[PDB]
Amino acid sequence: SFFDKKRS
Amino acid sequence: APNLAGAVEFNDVKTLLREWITTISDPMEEDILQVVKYCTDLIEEKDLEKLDLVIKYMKRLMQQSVESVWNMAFDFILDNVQVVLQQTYGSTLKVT
Amino acid sequence: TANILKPLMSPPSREEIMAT
Amino acid sequence: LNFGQVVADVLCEFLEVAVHLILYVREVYPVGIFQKRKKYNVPVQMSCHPELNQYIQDTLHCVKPLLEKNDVEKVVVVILDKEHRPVEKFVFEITQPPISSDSLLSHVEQLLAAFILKISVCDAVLDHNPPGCTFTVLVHTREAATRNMEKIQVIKDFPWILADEQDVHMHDPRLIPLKTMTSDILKMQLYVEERAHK
Repeated sequence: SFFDKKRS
Repeated sequence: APNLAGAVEFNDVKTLLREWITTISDPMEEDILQVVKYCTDLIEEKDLEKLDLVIKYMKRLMQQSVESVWNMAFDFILDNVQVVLQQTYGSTLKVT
Repeated sequence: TANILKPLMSPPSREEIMAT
Repeated sequence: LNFGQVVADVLCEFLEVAVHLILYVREVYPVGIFQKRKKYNVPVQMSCHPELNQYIQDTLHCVKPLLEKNDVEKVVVVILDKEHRPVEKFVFEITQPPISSDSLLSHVEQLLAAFILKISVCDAVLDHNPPGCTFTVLVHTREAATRNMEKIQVIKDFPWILADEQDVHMHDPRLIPLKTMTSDILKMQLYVEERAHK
């Protein structure tokens, strides 16, 4: 999910 | 020390939320909860400015969105924010 | 992590006990 | 699968006793506040301090509806040291079995007393804790779900939050099983993780 896969 | 998804600086939060509420129209609760975690950390870290901004940004974007989903997301996010405020500062965020 | 919850309130410490 | 309401009352009643007992056996609070009593046909300690009992009662009042739906993986009684680092953990791991086994309700006091007896003597096997330890309860849920927070948030005066890394991480843990039991509808396991130098 979104915040996990958001590290950019 | 309060990060959203690594996002610590305010605007990094603010973009990251915008992209999130803008791309997605059925958000995973996993994500919703981390926002709730993010906000209660802002209360615990003593950053009521940021939290008041954050609450509002996503009040606007969330209640603007055509998905009812996002509209209930916000209500959940704020409810948990307020019972924690109510016990930490003895107050509830004023949301006009 | 995302699926662990705990109360906000810390329990009465040892001191706040001594006297009741 | 889904636990019942009455199972969930049973479990919470059980955990209340247990949390009380752990608190005594590990000396989190001094013995002056405990009074012998009898549950599950065996002796136990229960605090008399009202603030203490409310905290615990409140904690479990809230966990209950999540047990109702079998939405809890672990209830955990974490004992923190004087610098708020975890020294010890008592984990109740709850599971559904998929028939020939014992009837949980028919045999409640037999089955749970076992847990109770082990906690009573468990100090034999752990190391002695530092002084000025406090405690906390942590609930692991099966899913990272919003409904869990909707349902646990039943006391305006007693909010819950999501815990973090700080609250949970223990350095170099050691595992001391105490009890496992299986039944009609519920498998529960109690075990201790203690910190390697404490």
